[PDB]
Amino acid sequence: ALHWRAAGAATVLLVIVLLAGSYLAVLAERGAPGAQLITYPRALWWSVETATTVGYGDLYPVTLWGRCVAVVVMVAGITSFGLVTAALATWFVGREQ
Amino acid sequence: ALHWRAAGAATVLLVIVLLAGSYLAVLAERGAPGAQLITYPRALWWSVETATTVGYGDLYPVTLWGRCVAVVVMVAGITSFGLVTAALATWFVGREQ
Amino acid sequence: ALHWRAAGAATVLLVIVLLAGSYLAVLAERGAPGAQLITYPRALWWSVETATTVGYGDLYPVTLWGRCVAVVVMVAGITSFGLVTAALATWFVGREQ
Amino acid sequence: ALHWRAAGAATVLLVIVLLAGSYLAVLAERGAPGAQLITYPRALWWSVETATTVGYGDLYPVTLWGRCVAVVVMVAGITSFGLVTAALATWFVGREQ
Ligand SMILES: [K+]
Ligand SMILES: [K+]
Ligand SMILES: [K+]
Repeated sequence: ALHWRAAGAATVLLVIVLLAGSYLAVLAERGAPGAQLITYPRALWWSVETATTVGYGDLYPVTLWGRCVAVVVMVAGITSFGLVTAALATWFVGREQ
Repeated sequence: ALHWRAAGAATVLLVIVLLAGSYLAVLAERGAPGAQLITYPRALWWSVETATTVGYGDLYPVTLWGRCVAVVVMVAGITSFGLVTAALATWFVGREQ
Repeated sequence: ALHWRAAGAATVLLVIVLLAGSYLAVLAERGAPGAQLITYPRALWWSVETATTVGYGDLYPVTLWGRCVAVVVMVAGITSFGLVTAALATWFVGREQ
Repeated sequence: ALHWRAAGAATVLLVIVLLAGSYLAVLAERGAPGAQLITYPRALWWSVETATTVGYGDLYPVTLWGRCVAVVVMVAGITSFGLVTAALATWFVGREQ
């Protein structure tokens, strides 16, 4: 189909974004007055919180670039998740018959 | 129906996730350099904030596992709530006649 | 209509929740080891952040009850806003002709 | 069309809100007991976090007005993003034929 397949697949996109932003924000903060976004195994848990947009505050970028990577990893979530909602929004309309 | 019943019921699923993650993240952090996620009556209020994805920051996991439980209790919310939006999105289309 | 009127009106409901939770969480925290949720003009800005679910962390309840009021003022937002999305989701389908 | 064009365009609205709230919250906090919302290049990253509603906590307004600008820059996001979800919700229904 699409509405049901454009989603199940997109997520496989967000996950890339995560791992992508993770091992990129680090190399953007690793050397500077910034928080623990100086470790790959740390950026991960950050990508996730950011992507889910929960913002624990426990971690965040301070590097101009690191902040960019944040924005990206953000929409990725607001978006990657939106589709899943879209998918469901129609699969509830697919019961109009 | 479905669109209107697949929701009212799913929530009864998220609530399980809460209580589920609550009394699981604790036993994952209870003994370690981590925050108050060392008390069941505390993990709760955390499951909720996390699930609603508000991330007060007042509490969060530091245990690799405790972080997993977080992720889970997270989607549960982004999702459990999405349906409710889906439900409503169609119940507004159910006025096309 | 509905999809377009059930929303514009619901918000007038959330706003009540705000002012409602505001001047209720205070009288729940006002006298205790809790944060500034001890002032009505402060609970407001909290209801808002909470309702929008942004969780600055700058403020939060510590009173068991105050935490309840939080939950409420939370869904109110996840929900009150969901409808508005629902409304829009259909007003985009109302262009199928 | 609309559902697909009312979105791609709205965002160009939120971005204005950002830059708009950015260089406005500052001049509202710049001179007071408030956080770094005293620098334009700082308010930005705040508008974004706020707009995405992630609330890192790293920054927030304390000025009554600065708090207003927050609210605004908030809905702008909850809303500007909602449409995009709406758009997608229908573009999944546009496969009912
Ligand atoms: K959020
Ligand atoms: K948040
Ligand atoms: K926070």
